[PDB]
Amino acid sequence: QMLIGGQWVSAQSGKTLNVYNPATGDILTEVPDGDVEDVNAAVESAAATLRSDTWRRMPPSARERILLRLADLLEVHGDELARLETLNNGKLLIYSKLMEVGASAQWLRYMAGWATKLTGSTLDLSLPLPPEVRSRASTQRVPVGVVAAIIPWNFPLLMAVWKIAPALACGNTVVLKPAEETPLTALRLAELAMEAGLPAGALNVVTGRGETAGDALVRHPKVAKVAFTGSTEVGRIIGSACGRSLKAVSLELGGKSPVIVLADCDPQEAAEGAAAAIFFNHGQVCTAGSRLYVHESIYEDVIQRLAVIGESIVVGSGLEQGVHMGPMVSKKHHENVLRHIRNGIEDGADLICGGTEAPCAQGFFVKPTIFANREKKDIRLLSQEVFGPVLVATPFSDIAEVVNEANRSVYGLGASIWTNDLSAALRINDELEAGTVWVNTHNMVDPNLPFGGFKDSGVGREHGAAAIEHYTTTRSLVIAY
Amino acid sequence: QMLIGGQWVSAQSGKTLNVYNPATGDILTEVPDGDVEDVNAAVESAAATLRSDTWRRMPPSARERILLRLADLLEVHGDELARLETLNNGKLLIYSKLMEVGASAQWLRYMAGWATKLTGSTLDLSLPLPPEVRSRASTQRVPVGVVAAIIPWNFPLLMAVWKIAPALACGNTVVLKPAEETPLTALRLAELAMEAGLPAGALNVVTGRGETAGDALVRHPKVAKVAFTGSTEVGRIIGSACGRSLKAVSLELGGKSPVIVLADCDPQEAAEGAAAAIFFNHGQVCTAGSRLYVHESIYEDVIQRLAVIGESIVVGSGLEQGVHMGPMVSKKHHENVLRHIRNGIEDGADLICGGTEAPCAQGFFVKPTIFANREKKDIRLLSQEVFGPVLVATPFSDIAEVVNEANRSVYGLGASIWTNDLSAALRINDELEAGTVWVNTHNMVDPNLPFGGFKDSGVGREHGAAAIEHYTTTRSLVIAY
Amino acid sequence: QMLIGGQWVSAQSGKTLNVYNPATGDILTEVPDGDVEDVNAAVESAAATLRSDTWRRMPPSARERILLRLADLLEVHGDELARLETLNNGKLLIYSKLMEVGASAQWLRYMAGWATKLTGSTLDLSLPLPPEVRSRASTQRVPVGVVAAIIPWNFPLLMAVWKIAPALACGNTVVLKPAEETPLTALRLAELAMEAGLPAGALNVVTGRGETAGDALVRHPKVAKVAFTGSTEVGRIIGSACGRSLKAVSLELGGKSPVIVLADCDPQEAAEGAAAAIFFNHGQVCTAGSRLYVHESIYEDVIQRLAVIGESIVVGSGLEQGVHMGPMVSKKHHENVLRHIRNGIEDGADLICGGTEAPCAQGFFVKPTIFANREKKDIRLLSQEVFGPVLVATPFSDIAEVVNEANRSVYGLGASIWTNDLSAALRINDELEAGTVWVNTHNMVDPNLPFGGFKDSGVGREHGAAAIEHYTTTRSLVIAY
Amino acid sequence: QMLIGGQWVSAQSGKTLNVYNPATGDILTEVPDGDVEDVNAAVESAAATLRSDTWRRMPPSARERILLRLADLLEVHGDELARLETLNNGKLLIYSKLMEVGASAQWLRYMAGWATKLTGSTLDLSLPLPPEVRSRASTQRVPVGVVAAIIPWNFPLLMAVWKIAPALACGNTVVLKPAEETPLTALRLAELAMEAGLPAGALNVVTGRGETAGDALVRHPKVAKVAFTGSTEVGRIIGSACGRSLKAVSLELGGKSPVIVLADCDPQEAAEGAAAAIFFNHGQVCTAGSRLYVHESIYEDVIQRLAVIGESIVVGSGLEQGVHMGPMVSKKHHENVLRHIRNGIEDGADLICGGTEAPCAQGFFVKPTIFANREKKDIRLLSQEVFGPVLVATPFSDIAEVVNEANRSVYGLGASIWTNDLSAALRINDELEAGTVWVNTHNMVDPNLPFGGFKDSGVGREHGAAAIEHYTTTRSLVIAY
Repeated sequence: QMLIGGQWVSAQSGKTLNVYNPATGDILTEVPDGDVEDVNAAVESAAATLRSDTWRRMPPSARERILLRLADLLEVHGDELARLETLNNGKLLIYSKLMEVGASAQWLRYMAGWATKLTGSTLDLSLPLPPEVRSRASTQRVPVGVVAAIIPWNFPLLMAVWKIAPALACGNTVVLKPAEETPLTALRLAELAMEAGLPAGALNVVTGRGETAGDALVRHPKVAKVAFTGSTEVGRIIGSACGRSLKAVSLELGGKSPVIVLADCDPQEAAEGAAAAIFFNHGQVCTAGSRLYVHESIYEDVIQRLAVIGESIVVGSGLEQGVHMGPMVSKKHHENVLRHIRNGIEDGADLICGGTEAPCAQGFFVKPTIFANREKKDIRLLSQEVFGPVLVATPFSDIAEVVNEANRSVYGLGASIWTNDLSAALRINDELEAGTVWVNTHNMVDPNLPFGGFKDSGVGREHGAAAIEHYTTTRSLVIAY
Repeated sequence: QMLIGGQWVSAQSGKTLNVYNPATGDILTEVPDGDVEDVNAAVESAAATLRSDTWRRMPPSARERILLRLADLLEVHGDELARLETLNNGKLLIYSKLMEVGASAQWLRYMAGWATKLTGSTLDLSLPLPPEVRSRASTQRVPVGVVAAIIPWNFPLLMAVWKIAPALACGNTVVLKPAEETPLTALRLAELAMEAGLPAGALNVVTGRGETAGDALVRHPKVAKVAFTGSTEVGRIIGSACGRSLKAVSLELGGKSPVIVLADCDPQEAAEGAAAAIFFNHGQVCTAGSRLYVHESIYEDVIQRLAVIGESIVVGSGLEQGVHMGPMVSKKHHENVLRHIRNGIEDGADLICGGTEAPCAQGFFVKPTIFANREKKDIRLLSQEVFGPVLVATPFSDIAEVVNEANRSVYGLGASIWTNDLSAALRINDELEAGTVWVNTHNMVDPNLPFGGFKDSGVGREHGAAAIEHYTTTRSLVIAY
Repeated sequence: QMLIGGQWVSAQSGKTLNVYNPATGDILTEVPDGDVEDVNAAVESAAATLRSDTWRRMPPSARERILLRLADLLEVHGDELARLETLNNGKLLIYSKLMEVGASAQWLRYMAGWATKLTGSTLDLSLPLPPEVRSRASTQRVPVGVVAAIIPWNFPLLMAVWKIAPALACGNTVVLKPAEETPLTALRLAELAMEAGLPAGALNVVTGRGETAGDALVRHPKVAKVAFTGSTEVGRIIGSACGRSLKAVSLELGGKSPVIVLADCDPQEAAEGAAAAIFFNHGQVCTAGSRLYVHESIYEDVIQRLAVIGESIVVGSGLEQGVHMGPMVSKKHHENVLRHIRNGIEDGADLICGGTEAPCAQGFFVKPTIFANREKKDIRLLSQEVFGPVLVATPFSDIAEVVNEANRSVYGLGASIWTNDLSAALRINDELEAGTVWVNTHNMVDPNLPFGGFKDSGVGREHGAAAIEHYTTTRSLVIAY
Repeated sequence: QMLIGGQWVSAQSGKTLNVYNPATGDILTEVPDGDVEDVNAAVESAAATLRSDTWRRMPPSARERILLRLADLLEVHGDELARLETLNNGKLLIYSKLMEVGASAQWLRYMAGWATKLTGSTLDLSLPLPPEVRSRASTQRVPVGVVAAIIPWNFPLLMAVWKIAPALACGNTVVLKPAEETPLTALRLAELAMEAGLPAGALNVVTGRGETAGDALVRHPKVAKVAFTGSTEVGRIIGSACGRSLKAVSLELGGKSPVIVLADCDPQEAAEGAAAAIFFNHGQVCTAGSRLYVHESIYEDVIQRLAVIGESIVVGSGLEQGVHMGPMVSKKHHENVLRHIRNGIEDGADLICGGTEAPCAQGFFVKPTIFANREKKDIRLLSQEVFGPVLVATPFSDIAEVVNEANRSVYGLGASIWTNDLSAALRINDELEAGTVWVNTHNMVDPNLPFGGFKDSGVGREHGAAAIEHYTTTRSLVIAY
């Protein structure tokens, strides 16, 4: 049932839709197939509550304490939420416990401490009013309003914290739509939010097929900001709509993160580096390093080792022991990931590791695949975001060459340099058109580190002290006395 | 003639268009009627130069010195730029010297100051990586790219500074389009920019009819941000376009600023207050206080005085002595302002001052007009932005009612409260949905005060420390060592 | 016992000293009478631990968690800590629960959230190295070192959490000395700190007579900062010592807060206002408003009411029901407070309420006393901090003279204006030489509000974002490549 | 003469003292030998003016414009001020023009832009007053008061700007005492300050022997902050005095900056690196890298080259062509520098370059001297700040040993690492106890980079955004409405 107004409610049509277990591939359950009737209640309920005095004028340590008490309840309820994720998403249970239950609790805490530290400024001003007059001028940080939150399916619990945590800190209320392939952990989130002391209406969860629930949410006259993450294309649709609506928009869209191994870097470290950069969360990560660039000198050395690493990954259920990777989240994405593997074989790249052969009997499983692009043929899997465990590994002679190739992308979100060369590392980072460069790591995210991309990877920044500016605004006040 | 690449250049079609003096309704001159050929060159020239190592890697006190030198040349060339404005815009010469030549120079200085003070952060990190592996994280403030700047016709020199000053501080380059009713002062601006040491291509000025030059600028794949101010409608067009383009957008659109006189406020100090709130810049100001709300008790007292004040305004040429108000900027706006005066007489409001008759023989002149909305009827001089010297003055009994009326607008840009009452003043400001409240003043703008509106008045904030956050972005860097 | 290194330890001399109960003035218990042997162990133990990798390089959400769990354990152990305070300090039990157990938990939470948000900057640089020589420059927020914390006896739990909470957030370790009249609640604090996960040595508590334990702490070569609050005189001893030592110093010394009632303010509200301003905490508060200034017009009206209010205060034990005020903390302070009452009767002021007679049979009890200084004599009780429930109430004609009188003090910590006059209120605040003005309140302290005084009331600010800058410092880093 | 109140004034005793040319040992001129009569006038004059409404309530772009117009007059009067320095200080004329006239103008500009951007905060609050009562709480950045500025003799114009520029930006007034070996450029500074529009009394310059003028300045009851730089000893004296006075103190004392050459760094770059690190400003620089540490492998290679470099430095007058180094500033410092060279020969170090013989016939000239400490003896030329062109060069085997040696100093002001190893460089910087590490450079100072040292090198930070926290403070304001 969904949550709207403190109330577990079904869809007004009494229509419904199936969620699956991606390992076996069967129905796990049902959830409500909501439409524009039920986005509306939910958005009118948050606007009710944003104006309520009990939320608007809630002292600031009380809103810090709600977010504190729920991080305390994600961790107290954390075996159950972790089995839940693994069930719905396919993800390895230990990673559900650590990176979804546990990183989620960490983001709450962090953002909960902002609730109490939200400041404007106190200003000088050369006006200049008549004499015998004086003036005092300030800005006042205030909330943005009702937040439309649309979450992607790769990290359902977390990617929902990543929006609600910072919106609630600010004094915004939210209407949250989880992906249709994964709604269960946000439903639990919402009811633990209320156990922690969050007033009815402050966090509503609407469920449904993306085509319609989504659209209704975006095009609502009482929605003040839209925080989307997903397909970079649908992000354009949201953009257009939000801009003629004059509403604030947060957009985290696609990536084709490159990873760059310089001459002096150790081959065992580089190939262990690359594997972690792209087989983490089955490659289902905006920032996954799907383009590997290794220097001419150690190129083969590196890709040899790397195929040993990927050959030895065991694919299986997320609750089984001995398993390193799990499945894709849906059967449409499984089919899309396999079509890209397949265009890659036809485009003349070298399959060193992987293919399209099903690792299991049931489920949306893909084998971890590596393509070697020796001969620098721009197959265009160098352009395609896959969002699955697929790597293309190309070589390079100069550093100027690799930099150019890294920035021959339409996306620009992340990147890695692997090196103990200060000059180079820092001067590659100088020239990369990437919004979050890592050096001798990849995929590292923190509640205090802002995140966003350049180009076609979105508009805006996500965490840290960037959150606060994007979930707050100011009003000015100038008093002549 | 227009500027593109350090070069005074005509339009490629050779086509041209007339600018006028609004006082003696005559051609003043001609300027280029540019099209999508010449937005193109200009936008490819700024992108050439933004990538320029000269500009990208210009030390930060060198970019501070260009903006300082040119505030020093706005003031050294300031009789000429002030005659220019008055000629093209209609504005009173002393106000050209003070509020266009002199406030601009002040803006430059101020923003030139933040050139040198643009910072990112240095951050903790709870990651984590293996033991014996330590990390450093930071963000780095960087420029947004090529700036599309579209300027309104009410304050041609200043409104242009308001954008170029903060974009250039940041390391952005700009392509500036002035209104078609007023291009001359931005042309002079551009050539003084180069006398001050600004490299060719850093500030291009394209001219033309808004319908086409504008559109080309907005829809250019190499334009990184769009800073528009004008009709709130056209802003919606820009919004849509910018959001499907994934580009940052600055929008300062309409208003209908209310001004509120409480019971205890002196009555002549209120009427002198209101007159300044709406006859400043012949009411041609986004924030002009076009709705007057006075308490029941002193309502008549106040509007009596106020009509004495407006009756005694002398309308004339901007270079003549004895003149208090000048003209409208164009004949289309003159005609629109007169149509609103006229709907107001038919909608049953009381003309206590002003009207539809022409004060002068030549020119786009309007008499300052006051309508009394005794009876508290929702005619339509209340929901329509006039942008001319027209006031509707309504009464009110409670403070809750006036607040409600102030926020029965589709815009929330500014507002005034007039009072010695701390509680009330501060608790009105609490409840107003206005982005910049003044108390015992109106229309006060600083370089250090952020400015923006709520609702239909735009997206984003403009000055102060809000300008750096809107003309910069960050890239993250995390080094594992 | 006292805490040093995770260890409950007695003094090396075996010497000991009595703590008492201010309400029945008998021994409550004994605690260590530590000397320079046992300041030394304790300060060598914090320096051991500050250099500890575990503590220095503790991830930043782990240090946030410790402070969060221990706010969670002040509140879980909160009836016991509240009985403890009331026992040792004399304070009313409800206030112990609310303003010592409960404000302390609030301060933890708040500062615990800064643990994770401590940032430096990332900077531009006009240098200027050779060409082809690019550089990146940052500052890095780091901890100050070992903190010597000396706490006053009026709010033992809280005043301790005022210092340890912000030092531990920062990554500083601390050596805490509580007053000798009140050590028990900081001893409990220290052991709950360890139950919450604080490593041994991070918070040591040394106990003893102020003369010697104190001095040893201040003059220790390994103490990096000194945070003192108490007698403004002893503060100058600490000053001298700290400055020849080249150590950072926090000093919160004396006050003589004035409170100002303007003509228009309501008499019942003003006198209820003043009573709360000076009978809160039995007047044992740096910021207590011990000077009352009321306008000529309503002066008598106000002081009449006020004596009704103070006459009706019931003085008694802190655990008894029906009691509004409790005792002084020690018998030396009781005797000093009574000597000032007595000086005041001889100096010719009018006792309108209270006096020198003992309300109770046992204990350090004082009656709440009001002196009417009609005639405006420099009855030099207007220059003496009492720190007890004693008020002098003087009248005034012009606002310029009240402002003069407010700033005829050697202190400048706090002040109140009572009025509903915007111009006057803001403008008085303009001219007051006070570090924290309140308007229509007094004695209001937040975790987010900085606190400090001017003149003889100290050096430095205490809370908010002022804490972080006083408990951190920066190192710069400039890399040429 | 001296400046006090806009007035060029002689000392009250009529007593006077000689200033010298350091190249040709001769009187250059005379200046006032002021005493406690004339510190007093000067400090009573700044306090007159700080309270001045003209200065206190000077709009903030007017104070920005004074500092702007005087950077513009440092550069317009810049051949003369540069001949002046060279005359009085001994410094090479081109460096007078570039690093004293020109860096000084840069510092003005930079700090002048912070005049305009000085902000407090606007805060939330968990109070919690009754219900029905709302509150608004802010801090307000204000100036510290009268500034006692004592300047060192190595960079007379600049070191003076370093203080006055940031104090005046803030709204502080200053009383400036230049060294007694160099007063002329601050006298010119002061009169150009007034040509730029600085009101009389805002910058007074008192002159005299350090023993007495200094003391009077420090111990003045109306001096609010003391900004000293010089002997670390005298800094202790100031410390003690300032702390019993309860006044803010800025102290930039001594350094023994180490410089560290790792195995992989190029020998000619390292030795060119070290020479610049210690023969810049004739070694008369707090941060001069007077300890050289080179790895075992390339140690000899490096010191060979380095002696070629120092052997080829030509010592001479600052206005002569072909000269690379000039003289010491006084004959007492010349004699002290030569005594340290001489203890170094007796302590058994290897003179590879330079010595004790006089390069010239007249003047305070020293030859650039390098001592090789093979054998790693604590000769203690490493424990003594020379402030002259003297280097000790020691070798080292592991990186842990060099780090230990770098932090076997009583001062930790600056340091250099030379390498192209990212791990090591970052890490070395991790473990150094130095307040400003450089990598592949040394001696680099910006207006935007904070500067200060650890240990015995002082208290506080100097530039950037650290200035504006040290030259401002806040007052809090909480309004209950």
